[PDB]
Amino acid sequence: TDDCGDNSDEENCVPRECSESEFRCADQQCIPSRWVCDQENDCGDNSDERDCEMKTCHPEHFQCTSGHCV
Amino acid sequence: FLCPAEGTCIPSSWVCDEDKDCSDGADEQQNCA
Amino acid sequence: WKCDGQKDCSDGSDEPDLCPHRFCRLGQFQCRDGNCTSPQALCNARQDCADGSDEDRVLCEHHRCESNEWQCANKRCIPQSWQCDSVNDCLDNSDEDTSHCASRTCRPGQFKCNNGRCIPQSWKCDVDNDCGDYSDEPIDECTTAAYNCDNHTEFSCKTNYRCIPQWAVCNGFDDCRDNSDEQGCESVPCHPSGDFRCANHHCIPLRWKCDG
Amino acid sequence: PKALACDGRADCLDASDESACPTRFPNGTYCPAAMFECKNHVCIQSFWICDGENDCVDGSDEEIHLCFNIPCESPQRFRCDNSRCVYGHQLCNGVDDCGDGSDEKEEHCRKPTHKPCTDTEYKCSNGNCISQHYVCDNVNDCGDLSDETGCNLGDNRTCAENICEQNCTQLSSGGFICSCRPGFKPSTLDKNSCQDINECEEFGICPQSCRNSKGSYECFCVDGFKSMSTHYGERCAADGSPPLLLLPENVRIRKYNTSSEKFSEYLEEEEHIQTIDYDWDPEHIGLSVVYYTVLAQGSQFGAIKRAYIPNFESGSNNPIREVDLGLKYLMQPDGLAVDWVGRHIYWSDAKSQRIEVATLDGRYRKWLITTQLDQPAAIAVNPKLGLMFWTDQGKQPKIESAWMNGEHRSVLVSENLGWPNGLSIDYLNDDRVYWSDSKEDVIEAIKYDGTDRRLIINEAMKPFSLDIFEDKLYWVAKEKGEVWRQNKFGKENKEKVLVVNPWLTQVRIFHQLRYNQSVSNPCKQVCSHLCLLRPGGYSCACPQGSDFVTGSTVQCDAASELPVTMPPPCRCMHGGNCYFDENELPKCKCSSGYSGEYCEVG
Amino acid sequence: EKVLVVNPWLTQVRIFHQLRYNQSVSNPCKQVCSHLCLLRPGGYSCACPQGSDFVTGSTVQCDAASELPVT
Amino acid sequence: EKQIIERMFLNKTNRETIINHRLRRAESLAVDWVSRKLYWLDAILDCLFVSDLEGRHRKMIAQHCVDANNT
Amino acid sequence: IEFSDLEGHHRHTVYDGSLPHPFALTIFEDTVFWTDWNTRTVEKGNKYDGSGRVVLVNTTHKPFDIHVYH
Ligand SMILES: *[C@@H]1O[C@H](CO)[C@@H](O[C@@H]2O[C@H](CO)[C@@H](O[C@@H]3O[C@H](CO[C@H]4O[C@H](CO)[C@@H](O)[C@H](O)[C@@H]4O)[C@@H](O)[C@H](O[C@H]4O[C@H](CO)[C@@H](O)[C@H](O)[C@@H]4O)[C@@H]3O)[C@H](O)[C@H]2NC(C)=O)[C@H](O)[C@H]1NC(C)=O
Ligand SMILES: *[C@@H]1O[C@H](CO)[C@@H](O[C@@H]2O[C@H](CO)[C@@H](O[C@@H]3O[C@H](CO[C@H]4O[C@H](CO)[C@@H](O)[C@H](O)[C@@H]4O)[C@@H](O)[C@H](O[C@H]4O[C@H](CO)[C@@H](O)[C@H](O)[C@@H]4O)[C@@H]3O)[C@H](O)[C@H]2NC(C)=O)[C@H](O)[C@H]1NC(C)=O
Ligand SMILES: *[C@@H]1O[C@H](CO)[C@@H](O[C@@H]2O[C@H](CO)[C@@H](O[C@@H]3O[C@H](CO[C@H]4O[C@H](CO)[C@@H](O)[C@H](O)[C@@H]4O)[C@@H](O)[C@H](O[C@H]4O[C@H](CO)[C@@H](O)[C@H](O)[C@@H]4O)[C@@H]3O)[C@H](O)[C@H]2NC(C)=O)[C@H](O)[C@H]1NC(C)=O
Ligand SMILES: *[C@@H]1O[C@H](CO)[C@@H](O[C@@H]2O[C@H](CO)[C@@H](O)[C@H](O[C@@H]3O[C@H](CO)[C@@H](O)[C@H](O)[C@@H]3O)[C@H]2NC(C)=O)[C@H](O)[C@H]1NC(C)=O
Ligand SMILES: *[C@@H]1O[C@H](CO)[C@@H](O[C@@H]2O[C@H](CO)[C@@H](O[C@@H]3O[C@H](CO)[C@@H](O)[C@H](O)[C@@H]3O)[C@H](O)[C@H]2NC(C)=O)[C@H](O)[C@H]1NC(C)=O
Ligand SMILES: *[C@@H]1O[C@H](CO)[C@@H](O[C@@H]2O[C@H](CO)[C@@H](O[C@@H]3O[C@H](CO)[C@@H](O)[C@H](O)[C@@H]3O)[C@H](O)[C@H]2NC(C)=O)[C@H](O)[C@H]1NC(C)=O
Ligand SMILES: *[C@@H]1O[C@H](CO)[C@@H](O[C@@H]2O[C@H](CO)[C@@H](O[C@@H]3O[C@H](CO)[C@@H](O)[C@H](O)[C@@H]3O)[C@H](O)[C@H]2NC(C)=O)[C@H](O)[C@H]1NC(C)=O
Ligand SMILES: *[C@@H]1O[C@H](CO)[C@@H](O)[C@H](O)[C@H]1NC(C)=O
Ligand SMILES: *[C@@H]1O[C@H](CO)[C@@H](O)[C@H](O)[C@H]1NC(C)=O
Ligand SMILES: *[C@@H]1O[C@H](CO)[C@@H](O)[C@H](O)[C@H]1NC(C)=O
Ligand SMILES: *[C@H]1O[C@H](CO)[C@H](O)[C@H](O)[C@H]1NC(C)=O
Ligand SMILES: *[C@H]1O[C@H](CO)[C@H](O)[C@H](O)[C@H]1NC(C)=O
Ligand SMILES: *[C@H]1O[C@H](CO)[C@H](O)[C@H](O)[C@H]1NC(C)=O
Ligand SMILES: [Ca+2]
Ligand SMILES: [Ca+2]
Ligand SMILES: [Ca+2]
Ligand SMILES: [Ca+2]
Ligand SMILES: [Ca+2]
Ligand SMILES: [Ca+2]
Ligand SMILES: [Ca+2]
Ligand SMILES: [Ca+2]
Ligand SMILES: [Ca+2]
Ligand SMILES: [Ca+2]
Ligand SMILES: [Ca+2]
Ligand SMILES: [Ca+2]
Ligand SMILES: [Ca+2]
Ligand SMILES: [Ca+2]
Repeated sequence: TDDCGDNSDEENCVPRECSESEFRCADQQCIPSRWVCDQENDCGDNSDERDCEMKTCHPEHFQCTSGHCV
Repeated sequence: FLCPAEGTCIPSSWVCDEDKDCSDGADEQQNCA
Repeated sequence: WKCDGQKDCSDGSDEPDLCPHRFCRLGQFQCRDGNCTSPQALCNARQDCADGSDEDRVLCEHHRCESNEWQCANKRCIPQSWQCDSVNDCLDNSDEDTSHCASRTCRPGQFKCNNGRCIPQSWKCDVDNDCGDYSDEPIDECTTAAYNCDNHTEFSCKTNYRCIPQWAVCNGFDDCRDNSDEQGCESVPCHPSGDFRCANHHCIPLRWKCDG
Repeated sequence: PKALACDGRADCLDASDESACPTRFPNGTYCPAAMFECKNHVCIQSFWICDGENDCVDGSDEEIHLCFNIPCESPQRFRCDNSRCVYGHQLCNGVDDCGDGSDEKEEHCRKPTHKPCTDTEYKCSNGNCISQHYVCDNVNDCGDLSDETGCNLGDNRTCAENICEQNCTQLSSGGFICSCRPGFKPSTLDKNSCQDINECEEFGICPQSCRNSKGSYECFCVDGFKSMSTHYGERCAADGSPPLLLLPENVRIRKYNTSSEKFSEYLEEEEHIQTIDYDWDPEHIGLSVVYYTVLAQGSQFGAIKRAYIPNFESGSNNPIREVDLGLKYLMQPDGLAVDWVGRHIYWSDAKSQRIEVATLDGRYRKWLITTQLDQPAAIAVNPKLGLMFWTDQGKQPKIESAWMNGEHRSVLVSENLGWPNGLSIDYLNDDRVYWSDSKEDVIEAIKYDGTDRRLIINEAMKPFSLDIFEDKLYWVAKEKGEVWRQNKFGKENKEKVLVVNPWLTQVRIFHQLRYNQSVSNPCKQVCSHLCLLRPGGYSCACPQGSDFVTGSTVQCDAASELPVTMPPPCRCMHGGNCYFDENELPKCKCSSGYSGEYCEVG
Repeated sequence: EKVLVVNPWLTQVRIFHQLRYNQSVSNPCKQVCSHLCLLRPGGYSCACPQGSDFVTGSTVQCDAASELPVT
Repeated sequence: EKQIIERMFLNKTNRETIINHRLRRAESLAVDWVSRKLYWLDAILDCLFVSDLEGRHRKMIAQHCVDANNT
Repeated sequence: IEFSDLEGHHRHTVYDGSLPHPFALTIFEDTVFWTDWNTRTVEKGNKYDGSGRVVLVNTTHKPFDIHVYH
């Protein structure tokens, strides 16, 4: 986000490393891993909401026939 | 002489004459060894 | 300069009545058959005119050149530093002749190698093998007190006895042959007003900003 | 500068500094007798007369009546048959400098005999005809390290006693100097014995093949190609209908006749098409199937879609109906390849960093390569070799090869590469692979094992894709939006084919010979789900997220899905209009002069 | 409403029809000027080619030489 | 850039070129108001020249080294 | 900037190494004037201690060989 007004902070910028419990969208953005396959477009391009039946999810969830988790 | 790399059957007069007749040259390196 | 458009002499003998047609432009030698060539073509032993008049005996008999050049017995002039370098700058190897390259002396201010090269006096004891015979680098003598760097202006290399001027420090080029002068340029501060700091820690003159 | 006015030389570009001046001499001449006088008062050196250079800006230098009478000499200036003495450098320079192509014809070119040796000369290596006295003087006079061949001293010898194999020369003091007869080279040991050359090995010797023989070679066109000779030389022409180009843009895919030069519409109204590939005439119905990728747009996933293509002549008479394979979760499907033999489709996804395989109907998805891919692009497959090849155009570019089953992955080229965006294989020249760069913008080819790297085309204006067919290599300059062509071995020069759009993302050549149809499927129906290929055989595999049944290697615990059939296509030919009834089956409103259910009867 | 889609090389759309411009508009110029007869509100105005001026304030004749029409 | 030495009056007239030959690389010049002589340095020939203000009678007055040690 | 007796004795620094890149200098009355390459400026100040330093002008091109005409 811009915090200067002339956007000089967000320039010459390399995307940060995602930490242990984050997931990295195709556009190099980091989101909480809980948000993958939760039925919401959290990356903005649905990069989080795919291959969902090819993985399991945290034991407190129920997994849909389509592999999404609630 | 059938050299394995092609499956062709060249005349036996071409064996051990220092000419690489077929691709693998089995008439030189495989027979005259 | 004789027989052209402009009268150069005060007397006017520059342009006599018996003057041939001028076929060439100004400041250019004219061949006897009307061809044109540059003045440097005169008496360089490579015939350039159609008649070879540029190498005529009468013309080249008493040819002389500038103080910064040396003349071979062939009567072709080459820069003074192109003697005794194992390169055939003259045609007849008069520059590289062994009797000459033994007997010759350097012009004032230059050091002589056993090879027969002359070099700048500064080139003596600077690690670089300038003479080819390492005559400019006597290790026993180069490491004595007589060749200490001028501490007002020169920076001393770490791993050898080379001294380089301070303005060569972290300029982005290996000047010490061990990269000593490019170490830790981050600590080097630019002059407060005259320099512009780069993305790297080099300081360049401000006049070089946005020059293209 | 004013000093350059009225001084004989034209110093204005238009010569206007000379074209209006007083007379120079007291008889009205402008120039000395030594110079020529152009009619625009320009002075010019005499020997510049009609040398081909437009010297007088007026053109007075190049009048034919003057040109004919100028003295000339063949090595420096020669008469062209239009009475113009062309400059000798301009013979065979690549340009018709005179208007009949005399200064380009081969007869004054080449060599009549190439200065052949007599008894007074010496052959040296292979024709360096200097005088004979080089014979075994123990000096490398020829320059080529072949001046001394044999050369074993001793006066009382002649090799007619069978000391050397063939074609000696008499040594004055050693009996034999024995250079090899043409088509042979001397062996290291026993140099008197000559080894036959292998002329099939040398790159680009013939359009398709070769047959090494005793001191000679013979080359031929393989099955399906006919021998033809161009003005240059050999061409193996493909039989059947002429090859087509398929041009995918972000909105449509366009067909092109490379023989007729007319476009065809094909698929339209689509959006975000990236790469295509086809499968030639599976059902023998006379219609191939074209597969194409679709990118993710906005917040929506892409697709892989397939549709029929008429092999015959059709346009605006057959509506094109595309279908979706149903591969969800697709984002940047940027490499696509169709395996015609095993009936599998391979693709890469640039977002997901992986290579996937599935059937031609989208069933049984399986991941093949999942690790150490940065941006996988431009996959290709060779069932007749059992290898499939992909490029990576990420931060450390590489070209790799692996078995179709997913094993024996290895790196082919990693040295000196930048954005290898496109990839193609020559099935006739040793399965040699081509790829196109975008940073160094070269096109390069290499053997399939990764040996003999060669830079085939230089300064290719940032190529983006390739196809190789019928001895020529086609590519797309992406920015300029032009399709370009060369002889596939890098010889001769480039040539513009046609210009489309900056939206052009690929060129794919469309012909039955592109992908050899007579390759036999190794699978023997013992494998459920996928039956992948490998060098010399097959391999059974399970879909993603399922394993084999324990103690079995041909059966998996996953279920099976029925094949997904094609909708019936519009098969109308010769401009007959397709039609849909209450049954929604495609039928024909056939044109005049033709009969049949569609238009099949003349 | 979307009409059609083409390459991003498209630079302009222009309607090519007779009624786009009133073809029957009368040319007000009276064959006065030696060179240009430009229009102005309710009439015309003569002008010389670039660099050439009117001779002695004739306001119809310029110092420029007249040039043949190109067909 | 032209490798010439010019002169002109301060009222910006009678501009002329006094030296135009063998001026490989001139660096600095000084005009002698007393003896009406012109002194200038050449960096290529490594010399100090002298001439009258009209640019005639050129003479080399220094070359090579200065100190007794030739340092 | 430094000055000395005409025989080279008794040197005194006016500016102690604070000038970017002087090229030519001239004197009149109490004032040194000099042209500076790095800043492309013409500057003046007291000829003995460098006090009252003032920038006179600053040009696009480098200045060379300033002279006081008097
Ligand atoms: C530098 O510029 C000079 C200019 O002179 C060029 O040198 C030669 O220039 C002459 C110009 O005349 C070229 O042509 C020569 O003309 C001579 C005169 O012709 C006589 O015969 C005719 C017959 O109808 C009469 O009308 C006429 O009045 C004369 O009586 C010929 O005699 C020359 O032929 C002989 O001399 C030349 C060398 O000069 C030989 O090469 C010939 O074999 C022959 O012996 C000739 O026709 C002449 O061609 C120019 N020289 C050359 C070698 O080309 C230079 O060419 C130019 N510089 C360069 C490098 O080109
Ligand atoms: C219009 O007017 C011009 C003159 O204003 C004429 O041009 C002259 O033409 C004559 C006749 O051709 C030229 O004279 C001859 O020149 C030859 C070349 O010599 C050149 O080089 C020498 C040495 O530098 C110069 O002295 C000379 O001027 C030339 O530049 C000579 O070789 C000729 O002499 C030869 O013949 C005589 C016999 O006649 C012998 O005795 C000699 O030994 C020698 O072999 C002769 O001198 C004259 O040079 C031309 N000048 C120019 C400027 O071109 C035009 O011809 C004329 N045109 C018309 C249409 O009338
Ligand atoms: C890309 O562009 C090329 C060139 O335009 C197309 O190829 C042509 O396609 C047409 C249409 O099919 C072909 O026309 C057919 O020609 C047959 C005879 O051809 C032979 O003899 C001629 C003699 O000049 C040769 O030129 C030619 O090479 C062949 O040797 C006719 O027999 C066909 O009509 C007759 O037979 C049919 C049989 O069913 C009857 O139904 C008809 O009533 C009639 O009796 C027909 O006219 C033409 O030959 C092709 N030429 C070439 C150079 O190949 C490609 O098809 C096109 N491809 C695409 C998809 O765009
Ligand atoms: C295109 O331009 C033509 C003119 O070339 C227009 O026709 C004329 O338009 C004017 C202005 O609207 C009308 O007055 C004209 O009608 C007649 O004008 C005379 C005066 O000249 C009156 O006395 C008549 O009573 C009558 O009103 C009309 N006719 C002409 C040829 O002068 C035309 O409208 C225009 N059309 C379009 C499609 O824009
Ligand atoms: C298209 O692919 C097929 C093979 O996939 C090619 O046909 C094959 O051609 C070769 C060479 O003529 C044949 O090899 C020969 O086999 C016989 C034994 O059958 C052997 O005695 C010979 O020495 C030789 O090895 C091969 O049999 C043949 N395959 C079949 C089944 O026909 C075809 O030529 C390819 N076309 C092109 C243009 O690539
Ligand atoms: C550089 O600039 C200075 C200052 O602008 C110029 O000085 C000026 O020189 C002119 C001519 O000598 C002087 O004009 C004279 O003024 C007197 C008094 O008004 C008048 O009686 C004369 O007829 C004449 O017009 C002007 O006063 C003088 N200005 C100053 C401030 O001294 C100088 O000429 C310029 N130098 C060059 C080479 O251009
Ligand atoms: C060129 O400059 C050098 C270096 O300044 C001059 O060398 C000087 O030479 C003299 C005589 O050799 C040296 O004096 C010597 O001092 C030692 C004691 O330190 C004594 O044992 C010797 O007998 C002798 O007196 C002097 O030290 C030296 N210069 C310095 C300052 O070290 C040389 O004179 C100059 N030009 C010439 C003639 O080469
Ligand atoms: C080094 O510099 C100091 C000044 O800081 C000076 O007094 C001394 O003489 C210099 N020594 C050398 C080696 O020149
Ligand atoms: C030697 O070579 C020539 C061709 O240069 C050939 O005609 C001749 O038959 C050869 N001689 C022998 C003995 O093979
Ligand atoms: C020098 O440039 C500055 C802008 O950085 C400007 O304010 C100043 O007026 C200039 N100097 C003069 C007095 O010309
Ligand atoms: C299923 O996926 C979840 C994702 O949170 C965990 O990685 C879990 O351990 C997985 N379980 C299996 C058996 O793969
Ligand atoms: C070399 O130096 C000697 C003195 O030692 C002479 O001055 C001679 O003229 C010099 N020669 C050259 C070529 O400079
Ligand atoms: C051309 O100029 C020359 C100069 O000598 C003569 O005056 C000559 O008479 C002029 N005109 C003609 C027509 O020759
Ligand atoms: Ca989500
Ligand atoms: Ca053999
Ligand atoms: Ca002169
Ligand atoms: Ca010469
Ligand atoms: Ca030399
Ligand atoms: Ca050295
Ligand atoms: Ca440095
Ligand atoms: Ca810069
Ligand atoms: Ca001119
Ligand atoms: Ca010409
Ligand atoms: Ca030519
Ligand atoms: Ca020899
Ligand atoms: Ca052979
Ligand atoms: Ca110098």
